[PDB]
This record gives sequence, C-alpha cells and structure tokens, in this order.
Amino acid sequence: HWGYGKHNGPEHWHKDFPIAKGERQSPVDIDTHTAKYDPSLKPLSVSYDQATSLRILNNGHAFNVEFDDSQDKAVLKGGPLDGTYRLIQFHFHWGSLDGQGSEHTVDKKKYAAELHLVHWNTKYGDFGKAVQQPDGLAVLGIFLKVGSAKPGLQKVVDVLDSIKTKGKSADFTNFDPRGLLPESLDYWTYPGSLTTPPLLECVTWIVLKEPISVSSEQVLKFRKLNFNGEGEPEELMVDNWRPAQPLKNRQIKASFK
Ligand SMILES: O=C(O)/C=C/c1ccc(O)c(O)c1
Ligand SMILES: [Zn+2]
Repeated sequence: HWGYGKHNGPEHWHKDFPIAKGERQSPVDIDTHTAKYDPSLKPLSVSYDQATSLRILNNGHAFNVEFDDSQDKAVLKGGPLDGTYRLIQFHFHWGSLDGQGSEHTVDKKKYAAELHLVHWNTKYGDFGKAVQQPDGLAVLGIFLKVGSAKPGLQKVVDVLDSIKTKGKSADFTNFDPRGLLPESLDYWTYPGSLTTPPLLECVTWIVLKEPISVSSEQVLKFRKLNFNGEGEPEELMVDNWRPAQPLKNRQIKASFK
C-alpha cells in the first residue's frame, strides 16, 4: 500500500489515486507576498470547551487523537466557513530532522512539524459523507517549531510509548486541544484536499500564521514511533509529510493585513 518510503511515497500515489494530480491538491507553499488580505473574512470561531477526546491510535502513517463527534461539542465556525464543522480528530506530520516535517510551507520555509485539527461539515451528517463534498471538511493547520516545550502537548508525548506500532491504540480521555493553539488566530485560507490518500478535494484549509513552539525532547519522542506493526522490522515513523503541490487556479487569502 501507499506510504512515505522510496517505493511507495508521495511520488507514487497518483497510480492508485489519480486525483493526486488534481486541480486543488494540498499542501501548497504559502507565498506571503502573493496572498491577499480579504477584509470580508470573519474572525475564526474555535469552540473547544466541551471537547471530548476518546482515544489515540497509531494508524501506520501518523497517530490520531480521536474525539466524540456524535454531538456539537468541539466545533469550528466563522472565518471562510459557512456552517458548523465538528472536530473528529487531530494528528501531526513531522520530519526526521528539525529542518523539515511540515506539509504547508511559508515562502518555501519548512517547519519541524504540522498539526492538523480535522473537522467535518455537520450539514452532511457524518465524516464519510462529508469527504465526498467540496466543502465537506475544514482542517486547521498549525506549524510547530523547535524551541521551548509546549506544556499542552506533553500528555500526548507521554502516551506514545503505549502506541509505538501500527494498529495500537490507547485510551486518551480528557485531553484539551485548546492547549495546542497559538495566541493569535490570524490565518491563511484556500480550497484544497486531504494530504494523504484518498487525497479527496473536500477541504477548506485554514493555516494559522503563528506557529507553536515544542521542545527538541517532545519532537524526538514523535520520531521514536514506528510505521510498522509489532513483530515486524522497525521502520521509524519520520518524514510522514507530503511536499507542496502546484497551486494551479487558486488564490490564498489572508485574514490579516
Ligand atoms: O480516509 C479517511 O477516512 C480519512 C483520511 C484523512 C483524514 C484527515 C486527513 O488530514 C487526511 O489527510 C486524510
Ligand atoms: Zn494531516
């Protein structure tokens, strides 16, 4: 199957998922000088106070912290969005070195990692139906740079040993995702896609301008995870990021002047 290796990595995905060469693929490079401020963009509304996390799972490509999305608990609205989007899970993409790891880039700059808070449009009823729609998902992207530790990330770092290999999961209740947000909600937004197969073109991307800082020790722990399952040759889970894709006929809008 697909992955991030030399023989099954991003350059190969188009053979099983032709949409990989589509008109609105993600990630993209955000050219800060070309992005245009859009004064009509409403401020983002991130309501995570009633968030209910459930479990953390190593799925062989990244680890996902899953939330109960059977009710309007944790929701994203406003900004470029029409309607209410419910948080279903968050995950990260990271590198084998601090100089790479993010999927979106800013003026070609690569960050050490990137957090994706995934939300689906409640007008579509469930996640599976939402990914089949052009405005089905809203993903909040947050860059991570290596520096000071992020306290709100430590509980995730400490449970990683329990989900080292593909297919392993662990209880992960009472985790507050608000601890992963930067101070400012200034953002860039554009229409795009899932960045892993099936690469569906169903995402309104909202990428925050302000990165969060995490420590070298925190990201080092991410790099101890495994892509393989237990009892299989160890392949470290590093560089699970897709590189920037052609912008094509799209404009990236900024919420700030
Ligand atoms: O196939 C699915 O069921 C979900 C895929 C998925 C979900 C969230 C992402 O950011 C992404 O790249 C892919
Ligand atoms: Zn992602």
